[PDB]
Amino acid sequence: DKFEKETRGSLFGALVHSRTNDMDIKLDMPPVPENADLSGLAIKVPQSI
Amino acid sequence: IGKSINFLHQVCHDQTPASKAMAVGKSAESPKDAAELFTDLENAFQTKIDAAYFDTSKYL
Amino acid sequence: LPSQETCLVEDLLYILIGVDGRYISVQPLVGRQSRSFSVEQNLDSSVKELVNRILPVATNYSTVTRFVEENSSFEYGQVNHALGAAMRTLGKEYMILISQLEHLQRQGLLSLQKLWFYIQPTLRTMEVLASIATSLNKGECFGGATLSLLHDRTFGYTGDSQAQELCLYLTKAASAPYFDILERWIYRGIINDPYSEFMVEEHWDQRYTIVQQQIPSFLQKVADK
Amino acid sequence: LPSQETCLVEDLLYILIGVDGRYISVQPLVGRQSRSFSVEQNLDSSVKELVNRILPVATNYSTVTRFVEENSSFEYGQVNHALGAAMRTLG
Amino acid sequence: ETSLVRDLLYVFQGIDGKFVKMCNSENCYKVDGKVAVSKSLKDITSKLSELGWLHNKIKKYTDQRSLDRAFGLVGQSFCAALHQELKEYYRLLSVLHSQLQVESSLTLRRLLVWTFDPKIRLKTLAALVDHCQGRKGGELASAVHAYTKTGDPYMRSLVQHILGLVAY
Repeated sequence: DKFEKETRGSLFGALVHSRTNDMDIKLDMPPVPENADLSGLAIKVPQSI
Repeated sequence: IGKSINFLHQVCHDQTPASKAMAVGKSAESPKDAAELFTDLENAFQTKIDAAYFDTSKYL
Repeated sequence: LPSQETCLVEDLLYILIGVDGRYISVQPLVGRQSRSFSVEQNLDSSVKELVNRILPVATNYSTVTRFVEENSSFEYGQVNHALGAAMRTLGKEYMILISQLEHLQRQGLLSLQKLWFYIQPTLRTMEVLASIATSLNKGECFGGATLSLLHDRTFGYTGDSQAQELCLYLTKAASAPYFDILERWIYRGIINDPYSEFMVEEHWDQRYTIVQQQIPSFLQKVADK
Repeated sequence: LPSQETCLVEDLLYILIGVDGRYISVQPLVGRQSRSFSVEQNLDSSVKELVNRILPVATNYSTVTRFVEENSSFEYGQVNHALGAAMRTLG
Repeated sequence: ETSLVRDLLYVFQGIDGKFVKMCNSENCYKVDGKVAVSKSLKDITSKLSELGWLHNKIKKYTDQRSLDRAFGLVGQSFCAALHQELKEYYRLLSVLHSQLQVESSLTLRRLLVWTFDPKIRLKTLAALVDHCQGRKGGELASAVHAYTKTGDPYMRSLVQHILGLVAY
């Protein structure tokens, strides 16, 4: 059940923005950061806690 | 363990070895595997077959 | 004529993700490391040099992705397959600022010099992943000796914050397999993997075959232990 | 193209309880034991995915018809008439 | 452009769409006789090509069983797995139509990558079935376990769900 809820929520991993059981949510990436225009950017790095 | 249950069928009984606590176990197991994520047990599965093994061998 | 200047900007972003152009032609080479891309020449000598300046930056990514997304998938399942799948995971998050960049387009609002200034920190970031891809292909390292190069690398480099952060992260997710088979060997006493990763390779008082070619990534004193 | 798309949705809802559609022709083969459906010549080329809704309602009626035939006429109170009532509750 | 966006929904939903690909094998490549189009559409057709092909590989095994009582056991608990990860292949297909029909609405590089995480999930599931066409018990239980010996916990979990259900 944990696998199903997690999978169903993440829309097969195609949502990396939050988990929700919604099939009518628009898939949007966050707008360009504040300081991007100053610092450029580099790749984002995630964590485990 | 499957050979030994057949030797008390040459003694003829419908008894699950010794106690009826072996019988409760079948009922407990079927929900416990069903409720899980999709995962089967198998490091714990070999642990209660010891407790089944010593039971049906001394009893036979 | 000024439209051809934005058209070369949009064409570059497909080179950048490592696929075929719209007017920038792709050479075939096998074992390629830098395949030549022939640009559409432009009529003013200054906008064409700018696209040649960004051009190794798109090339060096596209190559080091193309073979680690497949070479890893061929592997037997050692720690380096866990490493090599983790580069593909990291290549997911690369594609988010590029997919957001084209989101800002529906007319020209970018230039070539803004493209390079946006990826300027990220070009040091991909090329320190290029040197991992290069060594592991030269040796064709087995799983004990990958981690032995890789250890020293995330602890012999400093040059960018977000770069050291990743090369720790992904070596720590390749060391985590290795550490777990250590715990199965130092607590239970079993040793099971497709291909052995340790010095010990079981079967007088001989019971082991020992080598110094697959020793732990850390100094040889812990390997004796 | 979207106008035909919402149409074949609508028309499917009428078909689904094992009843006559609008542009979907149903003909009983042997006494309502089998019924072949004939989808309209579509102006989109989702024709293969239309037939992947045909086979769900294909296997629909041949449950329903069989058991309304069992429990009303065969007169076996034991099981047949009783289970026909059960499957009617799942209907 | 946008016609191809409604077209790419249909080999995911089944097989074929707007312009026929003429094969349920090999790789499910665009056939439409349009080459005076740009070559980068062509590169997105070759991504799509192994998306639609990897979908039609999952249909073959559960439809070759065409539910039979002979090996009613273990063969069909694996098909129930194949049905549960199909349903989800359709579930990201539906948030992609909800983007299409709004009451960007056209694809980008976003979904171009998004699709490939299901490809590598469904590839894990292609690798479990190419190994064993057999329906015989304990032969499928030795088939899916040889993919749980491998490195990387990412697909290991995916094969644990199947090995837990093959075992059930």
